[PDB]
Amino acid sequence: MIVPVRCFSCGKVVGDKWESYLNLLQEDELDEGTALSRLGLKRYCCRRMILTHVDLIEKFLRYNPLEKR
Amino acid sequence: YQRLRHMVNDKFQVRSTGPVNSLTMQPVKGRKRHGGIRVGEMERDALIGHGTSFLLQ
Amino acid sequence: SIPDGFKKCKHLKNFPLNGDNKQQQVWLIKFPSNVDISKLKSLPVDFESSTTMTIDKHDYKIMDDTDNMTLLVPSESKESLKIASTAPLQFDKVFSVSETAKIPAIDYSKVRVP
Amino acid sequence: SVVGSLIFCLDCGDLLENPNAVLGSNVECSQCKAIYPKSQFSNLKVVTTTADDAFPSSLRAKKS
Amino acid sequence: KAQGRTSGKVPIPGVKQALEKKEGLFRKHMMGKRVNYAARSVISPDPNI
Amino acid sequence: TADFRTLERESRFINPPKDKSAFPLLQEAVQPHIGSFNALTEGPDGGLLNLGVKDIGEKVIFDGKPLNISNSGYLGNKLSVSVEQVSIAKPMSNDVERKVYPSESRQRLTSYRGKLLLKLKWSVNNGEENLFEVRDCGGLPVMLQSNRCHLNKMSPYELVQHKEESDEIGGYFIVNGIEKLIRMLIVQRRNHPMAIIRPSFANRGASYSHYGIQIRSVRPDQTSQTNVLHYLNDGQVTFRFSWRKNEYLVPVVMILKALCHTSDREIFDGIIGNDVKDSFLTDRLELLLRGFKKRYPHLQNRTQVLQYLGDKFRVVFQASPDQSDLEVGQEVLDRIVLVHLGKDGSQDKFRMLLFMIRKLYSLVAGECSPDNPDATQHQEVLLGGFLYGMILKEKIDEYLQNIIAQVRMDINRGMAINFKDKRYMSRVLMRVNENIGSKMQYFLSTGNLVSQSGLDLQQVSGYTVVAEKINFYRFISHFRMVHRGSFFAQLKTTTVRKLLPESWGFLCPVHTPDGSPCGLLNHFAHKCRISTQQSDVSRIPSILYSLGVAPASHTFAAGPSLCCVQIDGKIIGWVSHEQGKIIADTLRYWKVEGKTPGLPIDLEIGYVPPSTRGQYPGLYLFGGHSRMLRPVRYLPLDKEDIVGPFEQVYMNIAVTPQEIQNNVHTHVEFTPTNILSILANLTPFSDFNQSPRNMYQCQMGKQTMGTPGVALCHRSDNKLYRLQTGQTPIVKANLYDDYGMDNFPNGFNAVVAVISYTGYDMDDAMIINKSADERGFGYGT
Amino acid sequence: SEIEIESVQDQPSVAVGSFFKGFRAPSDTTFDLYKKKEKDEFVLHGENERLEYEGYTDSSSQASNQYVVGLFNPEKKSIQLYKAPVLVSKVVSKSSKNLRG
Amino acid sequence: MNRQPTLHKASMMGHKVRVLPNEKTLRLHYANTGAYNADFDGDEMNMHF
Amino acid sequence: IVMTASAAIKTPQMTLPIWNDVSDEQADTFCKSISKVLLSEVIDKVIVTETTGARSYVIHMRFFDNNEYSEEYDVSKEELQNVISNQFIHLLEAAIVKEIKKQKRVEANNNMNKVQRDRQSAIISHHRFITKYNFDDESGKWCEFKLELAADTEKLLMVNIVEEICRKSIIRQIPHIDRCVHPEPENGKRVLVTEGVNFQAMWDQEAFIDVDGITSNDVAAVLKTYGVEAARNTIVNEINNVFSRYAISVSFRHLDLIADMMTRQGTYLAFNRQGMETSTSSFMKMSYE
Amino acid sequence: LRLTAEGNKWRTDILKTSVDTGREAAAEVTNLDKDTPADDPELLKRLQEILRDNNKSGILDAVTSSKVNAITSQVVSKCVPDGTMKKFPCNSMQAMALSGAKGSNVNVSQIMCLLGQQALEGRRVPVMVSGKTLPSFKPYETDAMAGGYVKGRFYSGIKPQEYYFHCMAGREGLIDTAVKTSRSGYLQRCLTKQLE
Amino acid sequence: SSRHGQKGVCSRKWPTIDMPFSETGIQPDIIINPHAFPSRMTIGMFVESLAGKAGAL
RNA sequence: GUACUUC
Ligand SMILES: [Zn+2]
Ligand SMILES: [Zn+2]
Repeated sequence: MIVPVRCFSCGKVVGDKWESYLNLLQEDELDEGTALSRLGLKRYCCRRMILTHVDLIEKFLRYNPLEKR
Repeated sequence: YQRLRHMVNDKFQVRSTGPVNSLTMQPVKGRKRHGGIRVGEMERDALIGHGTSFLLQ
Repeated sequence: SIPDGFKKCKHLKNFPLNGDNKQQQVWLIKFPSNVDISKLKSLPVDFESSTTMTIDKHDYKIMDDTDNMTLLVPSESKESLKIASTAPLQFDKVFSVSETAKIPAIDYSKVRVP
Repeated sequence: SVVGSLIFCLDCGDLLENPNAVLGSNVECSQCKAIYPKSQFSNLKVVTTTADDAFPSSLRAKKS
Repeated sequence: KAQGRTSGKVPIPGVKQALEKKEGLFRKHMMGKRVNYAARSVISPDPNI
Repeated sequence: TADFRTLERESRFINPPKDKSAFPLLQEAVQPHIGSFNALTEGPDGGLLNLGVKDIGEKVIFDGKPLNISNSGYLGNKLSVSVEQVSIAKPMSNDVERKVYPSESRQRLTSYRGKLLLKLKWSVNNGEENLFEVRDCGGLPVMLQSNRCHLNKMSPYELVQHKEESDEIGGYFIVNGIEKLIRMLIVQRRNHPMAIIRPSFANRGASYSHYGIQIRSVRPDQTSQTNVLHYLNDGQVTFRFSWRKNEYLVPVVMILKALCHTSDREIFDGIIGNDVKDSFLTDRLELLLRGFKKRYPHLQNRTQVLQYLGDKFRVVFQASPDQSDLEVGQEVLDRIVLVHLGKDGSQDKFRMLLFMIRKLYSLVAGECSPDNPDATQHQEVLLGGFLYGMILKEKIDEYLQNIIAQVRMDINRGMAINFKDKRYMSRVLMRVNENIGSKMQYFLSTGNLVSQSGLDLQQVSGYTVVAEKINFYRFISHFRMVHRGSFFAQLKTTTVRKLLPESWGFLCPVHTPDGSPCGLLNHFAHKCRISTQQSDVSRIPSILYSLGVAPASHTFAAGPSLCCVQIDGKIIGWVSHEQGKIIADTLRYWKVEGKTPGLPIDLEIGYVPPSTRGQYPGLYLFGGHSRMLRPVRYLPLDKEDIVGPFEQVYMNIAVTPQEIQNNVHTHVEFTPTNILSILANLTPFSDFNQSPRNMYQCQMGKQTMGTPGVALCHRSDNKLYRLQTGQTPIVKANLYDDYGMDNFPNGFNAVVAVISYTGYDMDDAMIINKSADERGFGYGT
Repeated sequence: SEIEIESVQDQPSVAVGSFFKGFRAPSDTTFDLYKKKEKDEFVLHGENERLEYEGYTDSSSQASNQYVVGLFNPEKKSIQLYKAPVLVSKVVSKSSKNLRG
Repeated sequence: MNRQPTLHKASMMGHKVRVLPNEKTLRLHYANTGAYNADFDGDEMNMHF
Repeated sequence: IVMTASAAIKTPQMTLPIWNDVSDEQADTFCKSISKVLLSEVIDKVIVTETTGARSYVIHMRFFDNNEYSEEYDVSKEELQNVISNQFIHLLEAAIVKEIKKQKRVEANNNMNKVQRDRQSAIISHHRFITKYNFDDESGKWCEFKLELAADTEKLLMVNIVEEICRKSIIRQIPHIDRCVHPEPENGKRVLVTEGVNFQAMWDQEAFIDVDGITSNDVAAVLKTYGVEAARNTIVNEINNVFSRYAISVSFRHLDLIADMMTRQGTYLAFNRQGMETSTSSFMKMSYE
Repeated sequence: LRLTAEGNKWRTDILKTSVDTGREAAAEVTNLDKDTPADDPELLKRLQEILRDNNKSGILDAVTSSKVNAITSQVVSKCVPDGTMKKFPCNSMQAMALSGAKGSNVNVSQIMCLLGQQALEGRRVPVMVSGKTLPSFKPYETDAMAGGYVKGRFYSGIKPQEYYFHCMAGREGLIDTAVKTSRSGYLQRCLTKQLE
Repeated sequence: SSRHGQKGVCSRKWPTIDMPFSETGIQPDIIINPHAFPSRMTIGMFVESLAGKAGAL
């Protein structure tokens, strides 16, 4: 759903490196591996947090009862 | 890992003095009504299997 | 006068049938609707069924049968039907032409890969 | 015609009755009266054979 | 004894068939009573006991 | 290299596709449900309801008023009432009438129901005048994404605007705000004589053997009444009916000679007559006809047999009073015995029914193996929605009998003026109860059906299931359920619970619950599709009969010597058996090839050899309704074929393109993974775990706390579960992406430590790091 | 053995009937042939002292396959094509017209 | 202590009590579950008093 | 054994100890002399031409080779000739007449000898349907006999009415035993297990069987013939074997409790309500069932 | 779990001489003991009747399963504990099993050397009315591999046909597990009331 | 539980202070007894853990 | 009452 900060295994902040990761895919064409390395994630416990996130909350907000359509 | 639906606080059966039935004057079935555990045929005898008499009574 | 449809027959054709005591026998086969009823010129026949034909679509197989079915013989026009008999009269070899399309076969070299 | 143990009438296309259940030498068709039989029918002949499967034995298993 | 009635979603038990819930109502109360002062929950393994 | 994407599936989240929805296979899963209710309206003849109401008949009633011995012999004018057109248009509700929405109707807590309407073709004195009248009968509930609900042609983008899922599955009912799905059932093969051996045929009958053969015909309106034929030890056979609570052991001749002009040896000619050597047929047939000429010799023709049938069945069907025995006799025949061939079908119906008697001789002689009441050779799945239509067929005649009993209730008390008045028609019509929506809601909300007529199946309960929204896995399985039947739960022997290898490809062998329901309810496979609409044939006899098949009236043969070809219901005939082996794959080439306009691809053709006590030889076609299909890669002119249940039994296939060999292999499956279900093909490395550990998991696979769907702010379910930190599995099958499971995260990753270090874990337990729980490990609400 | 064809027609005059096996066939009464005009759909009719001939010809499946007939002598060895409908007969009697009031 | 389905004399037996103010799940010993023929995959157990 | 009030059992078995002088080459003569062989096991081919001209039924009964069906079962022309006369033809009467009541609800041979002419008239003395009876006395490969009936029984089946008698007829029926088998000896204890329970006719074979060691499985015959505790100490071996099979261990003390309580009142108890009917306390029968 | 490269060569070695034993077992019960494949109509007219009933199948599965069980018994007797890479005691899974802690030697045979033969209750995989065991192969089946007996392990995967047989044999245990406890309770309640 | 068929309930939430630590520095979130594998025969959870580990690297 | 689930 939402970016999980404070990675379960290690305990390093994760909620900051999601938009930067997306920008690495849009305007840089880098693949998965070297993106998670340049982004500053060495241990696989922290790699499996950004690389595995679903980002589903954006699908949750598509129903606004406080605005017309 | 796929977390399941099963008990977190779902069984939680305990009763000291609960409301009893009227037709039989026994603890009511179902714990939501604050029920009580029932001993069956396999337990009634198994209680006397230890020879402890006054527990069956 | 049933049914209420078109009409009763009015014309009839002569049938050369001697009934010889070496034999002059009748010939019945089967064939579908999409056929060469009139444009066909020759039809090779043979012994028990192992043969073929060669026409536009080119998928045919003549099938014979050994083992009722009496054919009427209108030798003239007034009653328009008689009985075929010599001593009814059975029939020996009923045939049937099937459209056995050729089976594409023997190609196991492209689906076989390490 | 006459096939097996039955003699079928064909002037009206049915099966006439038993030549012995009614007064012999003359049988009648139910739907319409016909002059039957020809009094030259046959001496009835028919043969039945056991399926050879209701005899579970050991020597038949040896015949395999 | 009672009416071969149309499909009744069940007849009505007067005394005897009512004195046998699953054919043996004595099992419901006489043989086993609803126990008071009891607990029921899931278990967990524990060492050092 | 199963590359998982982030930008692409995020873009689908950012904006749904303006074009047709993505992942079409997810919508093809409820194609059985959607096509089921769509069939009764889409297609020719206005659907199934308009053809079934056509095949209901005209019912009349009389009054006691005199005409003006014969003048008093006529009891009076008659009221002729009959329905000929019933339709449902759309669910509307206003104070012009505005449009209601289903998602809005779930917060509204009411049942999402359409509006029914019926026209009455009422007439007097055999149609002297016709009085048209149209009225409603309540609101019938309709499922989602169907021909009636507004979510049919809705673009997947604007699905979000109407407060439902961007990938809404649909196909379920909405009753009292809670969702209920009509459970699938599995029944006998339609239009196929089945030889079976059951000792239950000796309990209710004196001197009746244990043999038996039954055929399950089916009307064009998909209803069915079973036609059972037993084997008596005396030397006769016995036919029986299935009425409200009544069964009548009608003999063979009273149900066979009464069909058409068949009073001749041709009844024996249909039975084996290719040779007259064996006498086991002579003594058998002679006892049948002698018994026919024994109890009533004054009964010989097709008329008096139908007068006697009408005489005995005059009061059982309420066909009275003007309908003479000449009409009642044909009424009980056209409505009961082998009804599939329909009206005017008596030209081949006696050939098929007498040939069904021929196979009874083939079964008692000991050369045909009996079929199984649990194998998938002759078992078809009812779509549920078809049962809804069938219920409407029997419940559309309850108020018709009510107004009939009402117009003859007023004739008792008198004061019944001439019915020529529109006012009198409205007065007698407003007194009866014509509301049917409150009764259809009764069937759905309760679950059991109160059938006045009585359906063909045995159990009268357990037809619908609740939708509790616990995860998406058990939803995509609930829409693929195959329930064996609660009647088998009472049955003791476990011959049905054990698998049978014919389940290969159709229903998953491992996807099955544990405990008491084990072996009974097992869901479908991955890519198995159900044909819910019959292909308009109109030329399949015109091409089969051209391939060399003999006419049905010119063959007059029987026995395994010929290959009997059976299309659904009607039989074209039988020809020499070797022609069946050339046509066996010839009509497969014309099937797979696209140049043939008269042969659809979804035409199952199952060939059977005639040797070694096999099932009755010939060639069986199919392609009606309620069937099961699965694609198979065809090697000659390599394309995608499609087959069904009766195919896998005789002809062989291969699972991998290495097992392929030469000249006895013709079909292969291009995906050996499709054998598993959605849940079984979802787990990774399914070929490494033990089978009791994958069946013991199937329940946990569909008993998770996964995300049910993005509708929380607009649903009204009683109890609901949800998790937030759901993550996608790295090691996953391509099917996980093919069905859009990224939209519904079910689990999450965690670092493993295979160790006994903790001690507290004892061979069945688990440990969770406290820090992970402090950081939201598997958090849920 | 290849062979040629000489006669090909379009109007029917011969016919074959499928009633049953081994009929007596007194062959002394006149019987009628009824035509139509799809195509190739014919019927028949006949009477006798106690027999009535009611027949049709494949009211459902005739337009897809056809019958032809010919003859060959010890000199010709060839067959002349001749269209022939396939009659199916239902011999009937007259014991009808009874009913209960 | 009692556990269904109880089938023998050792299926029901009396144990000592030792509270723990940290969790919600009941407890049991390793060598103790061998007589009950139970597991720790969600198996609940009845606690009499 | 516990509930069903032990009666005729699915498989009655009896173990027979053998002497040290008898050999396995001798036991086959006893397995072929005690084993019951139905009349169907000696039939090879059956064809019957049901002629009528006055019903007539000629029955041809093809047999196997003489050395085949005689040496295989130790049955000769003497036992086979008397059995057909005393059992097959009599049951042929009681079966055909039974159906009559519910009906209304290679050249063979010639020149028969005088010894079979008087033997033919012997059948006519105590039978009224059969009119001719021939048999192959020198080789025994067939059995043809002619029957004559009236038109009152015109139509009837022929094979299904005889096959029943072929299964119902008996060549020699040792009481309550259908076949005896010789299992391989275990622990040096050569035994002989027969598929039945019969002690009276078995006690008359002490020349090859020890009567002090013969055990049985049926609990009612060992009670009626040997005694009460004689049924106890043999059912103890029954439920001991049914537990020693799966290698599970159990003490004999409980097995003696169930043993004595099952035969506590004279003959036998069934542990059901039909066995609880004989009791003192009423609440036992009220609470149970 | 891994065994030596010297070890697995014994696996494929003994499993090579087992492809003919499947045919020799049916050849032993068919009364045609030597030298022919599934081509002769003489032996075609023998096992097509052996599948008509239960007892005739009960006399072929006894010699077949026992012989094949002897084939897989030689592997488990030679490879382990000889051909394994890590062995007793340092082998965690193997030492834990044979030490009576959990499992047994038959449990490690399935994961180390050979799963086994998928046998029903005194039976094996059934055959259709069509005379074929499973549509994966040609009719008139005569082989142990395609006849229920597996060749692959739970280490390097299996064949889908053998997984299907293992799946059917997997449920037959659960079916008995559901009826096993159901039939047991009646014996206790019926005997107790009498013996109280 | 996972989707391979290894059920189980948590016995005690061990803190990181007593959790075994790897050479990297991380502490695994779970502990699975190696004694259930000789009976559960869930080798899939092992080979899949290799794939998951390579996938995480 | 009918249906569903837990070892
Ligand atoms: Zn981390
Ligand atoms: Zn007549």
